[PDB]
Amino acid sequence: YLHDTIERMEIIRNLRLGVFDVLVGINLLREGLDIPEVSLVAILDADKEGFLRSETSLIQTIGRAARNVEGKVIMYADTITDSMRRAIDET
DNA sequence: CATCGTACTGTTACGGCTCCATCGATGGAGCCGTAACAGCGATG
Repeated sequence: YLHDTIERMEIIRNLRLGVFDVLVGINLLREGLDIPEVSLVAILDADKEGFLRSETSLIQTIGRAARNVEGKVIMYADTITDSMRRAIDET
């Protein structure tokens, strides 16, 4: 779980070393937070409107899972929006 | 939450400078007391 960059690099190193298997963050847009071993990312309450749920933010979060050869992105939402439709079409 | 702005203020260690408190003895000479040394006449 992530609550500055000083702790960010330590958390990234711990995740790479296998000390932690999963990571949870309130704002998943900090620079350098991507990892090459991540193969699955989930979006929770994506249907709720918010800045972090915009089309550009969704594309940015989806692009983090492209590092893995078999990386995939899953979504947990019962509703769709125009921004979601555009993001899925582009992907 | 990251980014930006024409050499910043106040309080402590450490080395160098300066002022202030606090702290009988030995040899020479004179004197006294004691020990030591020198220094008529009559007869056979």
